[PDB]
Amino acid sequence: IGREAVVDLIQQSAAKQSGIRKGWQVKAATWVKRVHVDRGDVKVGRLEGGEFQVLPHLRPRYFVPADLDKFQLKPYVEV
Amino acid sequence: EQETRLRFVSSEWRSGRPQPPERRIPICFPNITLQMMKLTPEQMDQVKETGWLREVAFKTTPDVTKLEIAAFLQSVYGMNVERVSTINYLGRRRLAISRNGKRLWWREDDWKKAYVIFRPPAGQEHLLTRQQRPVIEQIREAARAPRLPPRPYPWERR
Amino acid sequence: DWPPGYEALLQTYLEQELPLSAEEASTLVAAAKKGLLPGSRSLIRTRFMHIKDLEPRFPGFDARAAVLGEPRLLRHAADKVMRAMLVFQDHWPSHPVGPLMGRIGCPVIRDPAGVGHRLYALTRALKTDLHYELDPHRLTPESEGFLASGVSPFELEARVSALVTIFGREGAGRLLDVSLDVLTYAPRDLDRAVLALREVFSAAGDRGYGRHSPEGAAAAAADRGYVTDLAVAWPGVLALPGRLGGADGVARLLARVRRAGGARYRGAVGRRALLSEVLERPE
Amino acid sequence: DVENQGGLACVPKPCVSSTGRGWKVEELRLKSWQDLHKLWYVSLKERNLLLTEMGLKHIPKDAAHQVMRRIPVGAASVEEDPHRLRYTEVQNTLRHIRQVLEERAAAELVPKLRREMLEV
Amino acid sequence: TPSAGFPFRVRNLERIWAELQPDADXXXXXXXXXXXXXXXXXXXXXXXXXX
Amino acid sequence: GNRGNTYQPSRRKRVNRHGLEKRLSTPQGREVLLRRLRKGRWRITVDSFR
RNA sequence: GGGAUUGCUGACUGAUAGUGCAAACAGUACUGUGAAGGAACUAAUGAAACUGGGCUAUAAGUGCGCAUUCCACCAAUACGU
RNA sequence: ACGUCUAUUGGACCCGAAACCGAUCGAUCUAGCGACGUGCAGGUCUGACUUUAAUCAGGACCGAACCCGUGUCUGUUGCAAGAGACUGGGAU
Ligand SMILES: [Mg+2]
Ligand SMILES: [Mg+2]
Ligand SMILES: [Mg+2]
Ligand SMILES: [Mg+2]
Ligand SMILES: [Mg+2]
Ligand SMILES: [Mg+2]
Ligand SMILES: [Mg+2]
Ligand SMILES: [Mg+2]
Ligand SMILES: [Mg+2]
Ligand SMILES: [Mg+2]
Ligand SMILES: [Mg+2]
Ligand SMILES: [Mg+2]
Repeated sequence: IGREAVVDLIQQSAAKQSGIRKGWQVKAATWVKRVHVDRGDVKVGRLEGGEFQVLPHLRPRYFVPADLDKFQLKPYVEV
Repeated sequence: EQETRLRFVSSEWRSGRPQPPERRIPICFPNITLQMMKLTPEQMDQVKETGWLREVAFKTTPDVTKLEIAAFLQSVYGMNVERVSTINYLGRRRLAISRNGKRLWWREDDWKKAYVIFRPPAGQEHLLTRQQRPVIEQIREAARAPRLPPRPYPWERR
Repeated sequence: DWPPGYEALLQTYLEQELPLSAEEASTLVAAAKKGLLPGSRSLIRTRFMHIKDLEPRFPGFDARAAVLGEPRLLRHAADKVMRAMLVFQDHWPSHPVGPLMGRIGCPVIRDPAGVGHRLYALTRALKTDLHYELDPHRLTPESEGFLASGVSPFELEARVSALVTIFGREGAGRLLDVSLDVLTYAPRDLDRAVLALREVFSAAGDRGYGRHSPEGAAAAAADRGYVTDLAVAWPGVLALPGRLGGADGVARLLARVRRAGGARYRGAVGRRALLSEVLERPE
Repeated sequence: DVENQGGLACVPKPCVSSTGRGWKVEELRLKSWQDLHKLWYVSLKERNLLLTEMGLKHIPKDAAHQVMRRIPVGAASVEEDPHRLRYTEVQNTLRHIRQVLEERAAAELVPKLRREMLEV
Repeated sequence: TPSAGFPFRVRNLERIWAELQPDADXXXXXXXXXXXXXXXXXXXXXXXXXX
Repeated sequence: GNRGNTYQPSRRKRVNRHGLEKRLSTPQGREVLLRRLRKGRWRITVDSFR
């Protein structure tokens, strides 16, 4: 009867009929061109005077290893 | 298996404005996917030697950022990225008619297309590699040119 | 965005580079590094040496006292500081900018019409009052108000007229002998705070404004005297609405619960600043 | 360096670079965090190469996209393309590396695991 | 081996952001990865002010 | 006056009337959603998507 | 009373029947603003209506797959293979 | 007791109302209200203010954009489950 319980049952019902977006989901997929849906991005800042300011600690940093060249493990193991 | 949840337009309207995180960690084990599209064969020969192009277009997932694509290319592939331009695309609709005629309709997963403009690596900048004619003569020739024909119809024979 | 442990590295780097004692160096490293100053080493050194090279060019300018008295001088370029005090000095041929750049960091940005005209209008606005000189040396770095870009000289004229209207000009002159930060308040907000103080600290009757206007007017004048004496004793009592207009009584009872009633406390609070701890407890 | 995703560069010549299999979880449990970090980066770059290479050809992946493209099950000579088989092995390797990392994160005792679940 | 990996908050070695990862818990970051987060926007302004 | 065109489309009004949140805002809307679930409808509300 | 496994259970039904659905995706397509309503479609065989032309004018065998009971190993108490 | 035929209670040989009682969904059509915003070509008359002057009023008049639908004709499984043409009414 609670609000969260109804939403959880809706999501469990939507767990079935999932995968590559068949049926009604083909039309419902076009809601992203109709109501400005925000995608799964991480926000890097905030507007103060309408000019966006990217906070430098929220800029993306990738900890790549020192050398991936002549490293002795490949993505494939011999049979 | 846990997968993509349904979202609701009223829910994103009500619980709106995602906030920036308080801390950002350097990303060990990143989950980010890029792929090129088709290149012209002369561009493919341009990549085969010296490994460079001024403009390369990529397919990504729509949860990425221009900063993330620029940082990933600079960090992993050693490139110099000047600017990124991102386009959000819908999936293609697919039709796969069944044993009884049903018109089974699919939709590909939504993708983001990035246009990445590159920069010459170090000292190699000569490979930008490009008489006159008056623009008054250009416009006057393009005004006396024959018009484009109207588009034929798919049943029409010409 | 700071690298973890950069605070110790910056404190050590300031000692290893330009001469500065560790306590004021820690003030630059910690207190004035929430913003207000760039955190980069090899950039504070360049500006500090460049501002150290401006002490001969200006007669009363000491770099160390100026950078500690107001630490936002180093977030601007040293050439801009040189031009800013030069142009402000031409708009104020009087006490030199060197003793004044260490108290006011406002003329780094809006010097030309701003600091000179506001200072001239404030000196004339207090000279047309009962003999107030208003030399600029007494100004504190919290006096960004009444000098910031956006207050008109007419607004200062209205502010001093309202200050000598809300307080009596003998009381306003005694109030302005200490802590000129009362000029920062707008006249409507200053009127609101003084009326709320007169309501809560009403010595005439109850917490309500007792003795409404022969002897009722005498009690009302005594209430105006008591609030102006508290303002002379402490300028921070004018900052009551930051807590609330109705929490002035709450802070007064937080002081009241210990021993006795109101009349003993009107004598006690006028003799010692017991309200500062109560306001800090409310914050 | 765009040659890395630009092509296999061994496929235009008629030779096969990878003739092997994908990593398994029991072998991946024996590798250290640094070795798993380097293998993860090498495997993601291999994933970008294989996705680009099967994007130049018009061949599906995942065996669920094949139903969408109306391509028959098994008897199509498309599941037998080398790039698709390598792509499935690379996805298995990345999934198994993720599974090993959460197993090691769940195998801890103090607040170090709250930091171990922040880099995975 | 689990013999190493113990809580080592001070294994920094003090390199601009190669100490950030082992402070958040790391052998060697690539120079290209640190080149991606540009460290020369303030350096050019410092050099121009010095000259 | 010709009839038949009572449906004037608007995304704001459609989501604000028959969306998830107005259904969840009231108890009887929540039993409407519950019997939509018990019937087995693939689309729970007019604004659901993924 | 209710929710899932099993039925050497059925003088129950056998695709206009039996659940609304035996099906690649049935509470689907589709209808309606909405609550809500809500189909058809198995594999062979190929009746009639209908429309053109013509005319008239030996209740058995043999193979496989299991189930029952014998046997010999059994957890040794229902059979375990 | 079985078999058959009647009878009673059940929906009780089948199909068919207008109904009544509850509690879901609907002001995206339409009626009223409320908040914010926008529009009213060209002229005509009357009253007022100021005039070295680039202002206002009238449920004013004629008349486009716009709103409505008086009369006639066409149409009547129509272009349209209420439309078209020409005349019309309002248009600060
Ligand atoms: Mg854009
Ligand atoms: Mg009309
Ligand atoms: Mg309709
Ligand atoms: Mg049936
Ligand atoms: Mg049938
Ligand atoms: Mg039936
Ligand atoms: Mg059949
Ligand atoms: Mg026949
Ligand atoms: Mg009988
Ligand atoms: Mg309603
Ligand atoms: Mg008209
Ligand atoms: Mg008329």
